Amino acid sequence: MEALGADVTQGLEKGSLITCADNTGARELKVISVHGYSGTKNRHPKAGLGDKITVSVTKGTPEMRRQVLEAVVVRQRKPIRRPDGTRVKFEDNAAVIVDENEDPRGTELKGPIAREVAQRFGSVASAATMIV
Amino acid sequence: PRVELEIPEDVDAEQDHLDITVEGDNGSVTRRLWYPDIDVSVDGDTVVIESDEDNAKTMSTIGTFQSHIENMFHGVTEGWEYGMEVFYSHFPMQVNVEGDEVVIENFLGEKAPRRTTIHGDTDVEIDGEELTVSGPDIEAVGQTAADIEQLTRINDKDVRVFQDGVYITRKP
Amino acid sequence: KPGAMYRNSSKPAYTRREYISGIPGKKIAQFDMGNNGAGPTYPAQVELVVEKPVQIRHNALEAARVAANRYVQNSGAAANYKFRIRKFPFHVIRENKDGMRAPFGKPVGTAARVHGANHIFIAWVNPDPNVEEAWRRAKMKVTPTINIDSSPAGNA
Amino acid sequence: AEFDADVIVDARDCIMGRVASQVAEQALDGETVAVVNAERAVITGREEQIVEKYEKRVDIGNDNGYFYPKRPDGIFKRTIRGMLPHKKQRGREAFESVRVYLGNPYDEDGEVLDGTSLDRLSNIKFVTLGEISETLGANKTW
Amino acid sequence: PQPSRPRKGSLGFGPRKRSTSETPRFNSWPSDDGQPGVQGFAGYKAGMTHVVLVNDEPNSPREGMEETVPVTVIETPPMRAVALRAYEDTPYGQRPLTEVWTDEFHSELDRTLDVPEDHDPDAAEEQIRDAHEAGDLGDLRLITHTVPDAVPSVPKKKPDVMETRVGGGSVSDRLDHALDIVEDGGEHAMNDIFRAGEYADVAGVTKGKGTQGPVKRWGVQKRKGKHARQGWRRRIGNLGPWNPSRVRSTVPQQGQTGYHQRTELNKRLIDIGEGDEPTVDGGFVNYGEVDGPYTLVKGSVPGPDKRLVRFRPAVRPNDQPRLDPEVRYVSNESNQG
RNA sequence: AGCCUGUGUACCAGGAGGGGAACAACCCAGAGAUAGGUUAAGGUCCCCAAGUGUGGAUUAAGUGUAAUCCUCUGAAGGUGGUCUCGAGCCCUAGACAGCCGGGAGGUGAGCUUAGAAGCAGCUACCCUCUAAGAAAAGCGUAACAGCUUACCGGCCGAGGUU
RNA sequence: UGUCCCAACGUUGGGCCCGGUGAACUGUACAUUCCAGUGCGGAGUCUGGAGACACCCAGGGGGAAGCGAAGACCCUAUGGA
RNA sequence: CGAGUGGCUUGCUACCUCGAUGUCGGUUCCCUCCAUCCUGCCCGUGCAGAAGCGGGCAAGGGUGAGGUUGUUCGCCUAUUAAAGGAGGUCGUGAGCUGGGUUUAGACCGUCGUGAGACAGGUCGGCUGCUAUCUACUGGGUGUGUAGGUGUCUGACAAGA
RNA sequence: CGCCACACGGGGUAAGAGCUGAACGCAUCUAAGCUCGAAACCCACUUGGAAAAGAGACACCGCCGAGGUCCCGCGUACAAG
Ligand SMILES: [Cl-]
Ligand SMILES: [Cl-]
Ligand SMILES: [Cl-]
Ligand SMILES: [Cl-]
Ligand SMILES: [Cl-]
Ligand SMILES: [Cl-]
Ligand SMILES: [Cl-]
Ligand SMILES: [K+]
Ligand SMILES: [Mg+2]
Ligand SMILES: [Mg+2]
Ligand SMILES: [Mg+2]
Ligand SMILES: [Mg+2]
Ligand SMILES: [Mg+2]
Ligand SMILES: [Mg+2]
Ligand SMILES: [Mg+2]
Ligand SMILES: [Mg+2]
Ligand SMILES: [Mg+2]
Ligand SMILES: [Mg+2]
Ligand SMILES: [Mg+2]
Ligand SMILES: [Mg+2]
Ligand SMILES: [Mg+2]
Ligand SMILES: [Mg+2]
Ligand SMILES: [Mg+2]
Ligand SMILES: [Mg+2]
Ligand SMILES: [Mg+2]
Ligand SMILES: [Mg+2]
Ligand SMILES: [Mg+2]
Ligand SMILES: [Mg+2]
Ligand SMILES: [Mg+2]
Ligand SMILES: [Mg+2]
Ligand SMILES: [Mg+2]
Ligand SMILES: [Mg+2]
Ligand code: NA
Ligand code: NA
Ligand code: NA
Ligand code: NA
Ligand code: NA
Ligand code: NA
Ligand code: NA
Ligand code: NA
Ligand code: NA
Ligand code: NA
Ligand code: NA
Ligand code: NA
Ligand code: NA
Ligand code: NA
Ligand code: NA
Ligand code: NA
Ligand code: NA
Ligand code: NA
Ligand code: NA
Ligand code: NA
Ligand code: NA
Ligand code: NA
Repeated sequence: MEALGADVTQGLEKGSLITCADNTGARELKVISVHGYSGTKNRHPKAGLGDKITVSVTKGTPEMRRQVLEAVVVRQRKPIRRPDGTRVKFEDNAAVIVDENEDPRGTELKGPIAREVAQRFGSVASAATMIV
Repeated sequence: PRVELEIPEDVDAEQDHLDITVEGDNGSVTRRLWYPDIDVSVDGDTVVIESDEDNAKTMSTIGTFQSHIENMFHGVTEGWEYGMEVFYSHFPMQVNVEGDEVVIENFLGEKAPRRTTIHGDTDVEIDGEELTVSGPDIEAVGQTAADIEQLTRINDKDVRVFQDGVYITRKP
Repeated sequence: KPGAMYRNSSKPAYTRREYISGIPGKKIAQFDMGNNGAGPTYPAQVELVVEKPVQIRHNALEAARVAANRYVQNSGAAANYKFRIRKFPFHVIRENKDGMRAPFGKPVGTAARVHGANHIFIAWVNPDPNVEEAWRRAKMKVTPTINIDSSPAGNA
Repeated sequence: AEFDADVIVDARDCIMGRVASQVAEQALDGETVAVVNAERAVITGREEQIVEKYEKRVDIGNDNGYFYPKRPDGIFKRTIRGMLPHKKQRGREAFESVRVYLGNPYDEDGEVLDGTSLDRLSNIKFVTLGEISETLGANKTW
Repeated sequence: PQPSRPRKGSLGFGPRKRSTSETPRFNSWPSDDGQPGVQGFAGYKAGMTHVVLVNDEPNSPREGMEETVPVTVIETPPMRAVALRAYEDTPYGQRPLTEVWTDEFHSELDRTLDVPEDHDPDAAEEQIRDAHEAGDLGDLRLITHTVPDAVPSVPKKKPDVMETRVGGGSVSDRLDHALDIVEDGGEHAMNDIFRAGEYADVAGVTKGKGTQGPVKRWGVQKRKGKHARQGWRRRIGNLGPWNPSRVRSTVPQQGQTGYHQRTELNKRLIDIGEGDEPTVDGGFVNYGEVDGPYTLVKGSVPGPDKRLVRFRPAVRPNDQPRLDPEVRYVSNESNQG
């Protein structure tokens, strides 16, 4: 993909429970895979900010529950390094359900979003309330 | 066996060891004719290819040396020429001679210029959509010509559809 | 199963049906082909000669013959020629299908013992040897290497 | 440096094995031998296969090791080692009193032993130890 | 099924034994392109701090922007080419022919060498020129040494001596270039060889760690799960299969780790200055204060503080040089805290 | 099956010594001590005693340098790789191939079919000019055209073809 | 929640060096081996090659079909219980 | 239908060990094979392109994470360039584990008059040793080359 | 778990694409010759490497003195050494 313009230390793994930062009806998401990622014997597939991951809905509307969708990592608790050296971490881990074209399945994005996410997912970015 | 090749009045052919050289108004070509028990020599007005064996393999080479030498006579006199034709269907291909190597640009819209290095004293004169490879050493010309046509080889797509490229129109 | 298990004439001759039972029928359809109404009144007579004594299971005989005669339809279903496979699968063959205990096998098939040089096939043709080709396909399905021998025919 | 060779043999256009065989014979008889122009000695056959044999030898190995030379220098010498009981006192002596060289570091032109000379005029399928060594990856120091 | 997996550790940096010379020895030299010049220099590692730079990369979407970059400070005071060594080409590779020395010697060069008292510079020079006339002259290199004394933070006074190649235009021309440098007093500096912005290869003898386990030494796993409580925590499963009945040298085993020579490739020379502009508040931990000729190297350099490190124009660079990068800030903040 | 079970025989067992890289039973060989000599099997480029032996031929694959064999593989099928021997036919009244020229008309035969003209199908396949030339052997066209085979002549010169 | 991703650092006792004390297991012989081959078909010792200067310290245990136990499995005995 | 190659499976044999060569699966760590799953270079195509399908050279590198099952195998998910197969005493217990196999206890079903039996199922059920030699990882002392200091060379060796 | 660095390009080939070319007047990528062409091979690059028994080279210092060991204060080193 396009450079994120920031170095990331994946803060997530296959099986991690994160927050669904949107109004799709999905509250809690479970990571299932990481797009374009292949690991190494014994290593758990790792995900972080700006990664398109495969997910499954743990919590939310009966209709949305158990559904295997695709999403993007908008926030993580583990720090990330910007070009000026500073680190940046968030209050929680969150992702926003996306479709084939990478357009937020929802209408509104709850909570902030890293700026770096912009440089990769426009329509997601152009839907953000707050962009740090 | 023994074959005697009378050399053209226009020519002078000398030879030391296994190397033969032929010079004419059109140039000079030197070659190595090396095979088991086959002696090549210059007997004044004629070149001699002889050997004591008559087995197939030998007769094959004797015959090969003959056309090789005769071909040299012709190269140093009349010379050798291959004609070619540049052809494109959508992208205007630009063939130019730059230095000691013909260059082809915008082949199938390619940004990267394709090129090949000319062999020996081969002259590649380009005029419009017609090329003319010429020289005294048939070996050099034939290759340069070929190399040129090869230069537009395409394996990825259907040739029948994508036919752009330079081609040998006339063989000497 | 493989020809390897039965292609050698190393066992005793085993053919007395008076002491053998449950012998499978031959797969060979016919022995006389073509114009069997007519007699060998042909100009040319080619033969397929086996070059090593071997055993040929009826399997191979049928497959060989079919592949040859089926091809001889380059001449037509009622063409002018007569084809003959002269050997018959007399030799009964077994298989020990307990381990080596009480291993005398049970009848599983038949095969014909041909000795190097015998002709297994004989065709009769007018100067129209498409038969020579019918045999390059026939020896293709029998164990031994073979010789395609022409007899009455100095029409080369 | 300085080798009182009782005999100086020239390998140029000579069949390595045949030469090597004769050099061992003499070294065992006490003669101090020096082989010259190793880079120019030859071995008949189909280059492709010949090379394969030697490349394999270079590749064969393990912790215990199988040191095989790539220089026409070594090559020639190991060949000679194969023609001597190099592990017996007498054989190590003979082998040690034999040295191969690239080119000719002497003043005298060495001699060409009987039946070891190859006729380039009636022979096209053969190889030069140096060609071999270049293919092995050796550094052409000659 | 047993999933695949690359082996642990490289089999390229072995045997993993203690280095022979604390002072690094290049086994490669740049190509004879530009004008004649010495192909290397040395200094003494001092430490690390960051510098803020202007994105110099023409292809970066951030080109021209601020950017924080780690830098290892290295004191690179002048060195001295005390003699020109000549090599000849022989059937057995290259061999030292002769050497042209000087008379002006650093007051303490004798703490290492038996400094010359009677040497014939011309004869050597002659011998060399006759070899070049004959055409057997192999490359040319200068014996060089450092002036530890010049670096207060570094205890040693005994100078470190290392040979450095001189690649130049023609051989005759650079041969001369060589002699001239030497004749003077051999005194030369980092400015004479490198320019801030260029890429260099930094060699050095890594930080020694003594004997270590395979886990640390080769990066093999530690026993996992229930296996970690049985009496084995950091020992591999086995030394090899039943057959071949011998332990292969490729299996990760305990031993000397660290204090190995390494030539780290393509290091960008951020800045070559002088003074105390790079020094940190409180002083460079376990080193001291910097206030003299210095080089700022991008990222890390092999070796611990005070160790000698050698430079050389990158022999296999990937990028084109981007001379004299704009330094907007160098942190002098203390390395304690 | 280095399997199982007979039979005749010699061997190992219980048989040395020589050969076979090593190796119970494969080759020589049946053996008192010591000594000289000549052979056997096997071997004579080196390791290694004796030939870099002689006349002649083949092989270019390092085939091979492997009697026997659990042990040394290599098969059906294929080969204008190469060497040797034979038979038939054609040829200086000029062959085989190649290159050039010719390949003509009644006539685009009849028939069918809108159509068909060498060449969709069916029938027939006749005669003229001539040194040749099909009522067309193969492509090609909607059908023509166009491109060639057959057939003849020329150029060339020696063996060619099955 | 360090079971794992994926390991790090630290603590204490050992381990290592020194004084003192001071066993056992095991031992046909020879023994620096490695790759192949061969052999009663699973060889440090045979055959062919390769490699190999001697001694010593530490290590984790690949091999000595390692040491430990006249196989509990299986069969046999005109055995036992 | 016919000819083969391999030595992963199974079967056969009974040559080797019954004064014991520790049997599955897994794990860890190392080397290898190619009949190539991906990657490189190619050929054909029922090759427009894109996506494929088949084939050639080729073993440098890679070939991963999880849900049930002791399982191998396999079934299934989602990722992936692809998530290839096989040999090393079915590599690896003087390395681990001990779920299973396989003792002594017990239950069920079936069989048996019964003791008790069943490759039928089920719960529980132990993992010894201070390394002589060899091998290798690293570390030293000596001898040889035949006074010392400093700098090198490079036969060869390792690498993905 | 943080940060830095880890090519390209030459040479020869396979499969393959061709050139010239004969046996076989033609034709033919092959028979002799030649031009290309794989992550594979060689070089390049990194590491080790005078015990390479052909046991190496150079410069200086020294053979009644060059240099080294022990000693002392310590480590950029380290289980003894
Ligand atoms: Cl996954
Ligand atoms: Cl090795
Ligand atoms: Cl020996
Ligand atoms: Cl030849
Ligand atoms: Cl573990
Ligand atoms: Cl007797
Ligand atoms: Cl060979
Ligand atoms: K047993
Ligand atoms: Mg696992
Ligand atoms: Mg396509
Ligand atoms: Mg335990
Ligand atoms: Mg700090
Ligand atoms: Mg701070
Ligand atoms: Mg007995
Ligand atoms: Mg002798
Ligand atoms: Mg062979
Ligand atoms: Mg045989
Ligand atoms: Mg041996
Ligand atoms: Mg017992
Ligand atoms: Mg019992
Ligand atoms: Mg009883
Ligand atoms: Mg054991
Ligand atoms: Mg293959
Ligand atoms: Mg490999
Ligand atoms: Mg096993
Ligand atoms: Mg395994
Ligand atoms: Mg155990
Ligand atoms: Mg074990
Ligand atoms: Mg133990
Ligand atoms: Mg249990
Ligand atoms: Mg259980
Ligand atoms: Mg249980
Ligand atoms: Na039974
Ligand atoms: Na057959
Ligand atoms: Na040879
Ligand atoms: Na080797
Ligand atoms: Na324990
Ligand atoms: Na414990
Ligand atoms: Na074991
Ligand atoms: Na007897
Ligand atoms: Na023997
Ligand atoms: Na061979
Ligand atoms: Na813990
Ligand atoms: Na062991
Ligand atoms: Na087989
Ligand atoms: Na035993
Ligand atoms: Na196991
Ligand atoms: Na591979
Ligand atoms: Na599973
Ligand atoms: Na075992
Ligand atoms: Na155990
Ligand atoms: Na186990
Ligand atoms: Na290449
Ligand atoms: Na030495």
